[PDB]
Amino acid sequence: MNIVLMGLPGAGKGTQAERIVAKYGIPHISTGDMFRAAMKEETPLGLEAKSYIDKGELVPDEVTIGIVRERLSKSDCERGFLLDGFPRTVAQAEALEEILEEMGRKLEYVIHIEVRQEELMERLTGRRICSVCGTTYHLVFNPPKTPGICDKDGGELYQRADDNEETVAKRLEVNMKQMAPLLAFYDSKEVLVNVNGQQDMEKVFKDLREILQGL
Ligand SMILES: Nc1ncnc2c1ncn2[C@@H]1O[C@H](COP(=O)(O)OP(=O)(O)OP(=O)(O)OP(=O)(O)OP(=O)(O)OC[C@H]2O[C@@H](n3cnc4c(N)ncnc43)[C@H](O)[C@@H]2O)[C@@H](O)[C@H]1O
Ligand SMILES: [Ca+2]
Ligand SMILES: [Mg+2]
Ligand SMILES: [Zn+2]
Repeated sequence: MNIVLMGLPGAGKGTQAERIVAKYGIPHISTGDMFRAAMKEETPLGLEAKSYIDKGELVPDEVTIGIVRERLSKSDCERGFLLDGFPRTVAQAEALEEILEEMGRKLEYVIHIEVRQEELMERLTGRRICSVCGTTYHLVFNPPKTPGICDKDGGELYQRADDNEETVAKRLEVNMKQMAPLLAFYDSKEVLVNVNGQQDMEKVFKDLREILQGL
């Protein structure tokens, strides 16, 4: 189960990754989550990534390819893996193809989760995360019982630094410009599958399960 989840910022990649990883027991490899964890602890990966992440720009290829190479080399990826938000450039895609061909693997599906830009803007600006447990909420789409507070543990919710409207707009632009060529690269291999991300979370997952259960 060698899978990539691709989509504009906000499309639900992390939401579906958690589902796939829970059901199929394959590692969750999210470059965004890896950068963010590094930035929080101020490691040298974090420091180098931070300026790009704050600006809504893509971290440079070599760095990104590096953390993915290191991650794939671990023994938990022998049965499959879920790459969430990588690749994001055609250079990353070609690098990955090379890494996997040496590992005697190929990508089985690249899943493009499609959502209109107005709802993406709303998803990102309204997302809130628990500072205690990391549970994600949304102001309108899945609100806590008490505003600003986690249902599970009473912890105070926070907003990511890049989820403000200005930086969301830049993120959408930056990622949309990369997208057509990346889609084409995978469509030419005929491994690209498009899923309508405007469905509820379980119905999106059900559409993914209809293909992934074959692996
Ligand atoms: N390969 C690469 N190369 C270069 N640089 C890289 C890189 N990868 C990362 N980076 C750098 O790292 C930065 C951070 O990347 P990253 O952290 O990966 O951010 P992103 O791709 O912009 O998207 P998000 O995590 O914000 O969105 P998501 O699609 O995971 O949606 P989520 O499920 O959270 O959902 C969003 C919200 O919507 C809600 N939602 C989800 N599904 C649904 C649904 N079905 N209906 C309604 N609401 C839903 C959720 O509850 C939540 O509130 C990048 O901007 C870049 O600088
Ligand atoms: Ca919807
Ligand atoms: Mg994410
Ligand atoms: Zn919590």
